[PDB]
Amino acid sequence: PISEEEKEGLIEMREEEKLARDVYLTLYNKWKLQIFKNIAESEQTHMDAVKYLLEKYNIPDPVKNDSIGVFSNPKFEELYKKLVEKGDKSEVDALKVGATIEDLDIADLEKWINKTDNEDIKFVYENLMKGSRNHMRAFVRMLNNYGSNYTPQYISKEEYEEIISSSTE
Amino acid sequence: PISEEEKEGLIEMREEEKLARDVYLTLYNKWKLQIFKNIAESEQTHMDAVKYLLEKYNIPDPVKNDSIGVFSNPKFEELYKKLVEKGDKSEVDALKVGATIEDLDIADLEKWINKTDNEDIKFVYENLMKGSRNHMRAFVRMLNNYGSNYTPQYISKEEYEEIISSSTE
Ligand SMILES: [Mg+2]
Ligand SMILES: [Mg+2]
Repeated sequence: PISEEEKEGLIEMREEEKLARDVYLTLYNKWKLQIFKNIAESEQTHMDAVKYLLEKYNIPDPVKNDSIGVFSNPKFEELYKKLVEKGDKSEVDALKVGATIEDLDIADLEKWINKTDNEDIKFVYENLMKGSRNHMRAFVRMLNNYGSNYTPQYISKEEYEEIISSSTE
Repeated sequence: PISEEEKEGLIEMREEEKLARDVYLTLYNKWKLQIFKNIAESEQTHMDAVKYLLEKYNIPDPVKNDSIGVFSNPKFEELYKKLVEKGDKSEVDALKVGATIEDLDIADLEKWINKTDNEDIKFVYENLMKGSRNHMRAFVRMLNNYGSNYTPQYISKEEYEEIISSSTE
């Protein structure tokens, strides 16, 4: 059976995946780079994966309003506002914001994975983590096309270099 | 030819119609009352009408990002945040917010109509105004179904009572 603390992590990840979908839809609509629309769709899949686990355990869904930008945990509301404002400044800053959210996602997924032995909760967290590694590689390669790069913020420098120096999984 | 001041009014109305669409899509997604989805669609039509005039005169569109909640004029950003928070409290408060935005829209359309002799700009402002009267009647009748009513904020009491005491146009 699921612990109260394990429930808290699914409730955070539910909205954390929604932060990524909503910022990437918002930055698609500003810059019309296909990467944001494609990765947004992947984040909608990740949101649906967390929702399936919330419904499995009948945990109340923190997403009471699917609209872009709406969050129950104000951590994610603050991140949405900060990151859409930064991403609005240029294509390069929007792509950096892409990488930033995946970086956060990987760091937070490692924290929650280390708090659980439930193999079903772990399959999903590991899958989401692999997705965020792939997405990070895609945002960083597109940053390189614009003559830029990315400095990790939440994961370690060692882990970031392991991700970017390896191929899409 | 269009004046600088007439251009300013189309630029404000472009986003004012977007405020109504975006708040009503946000409140649809919270409460799932069909009125919000139906009227949102009408507001998308009103946004497109203003856009046609902006493109006729090659005026830069203040909507650089169609995403819900994004605005160039921070008047509309502040109104969006205030009104989605109020509308989140109950169905009655969401329906009051419906009426509030139409009320504002009618008051602002009267201000801009009185600033112009361009008959093309006026056909559109009058049509939009008629739409907002109709929408107001619909939100107030739905408020009545919930045992509530609406107090006008921007238009006069006399004008509000003329609108609600008459039939859909
Ligand atoms: Mg994700
Ligand atoms: Mg309208």
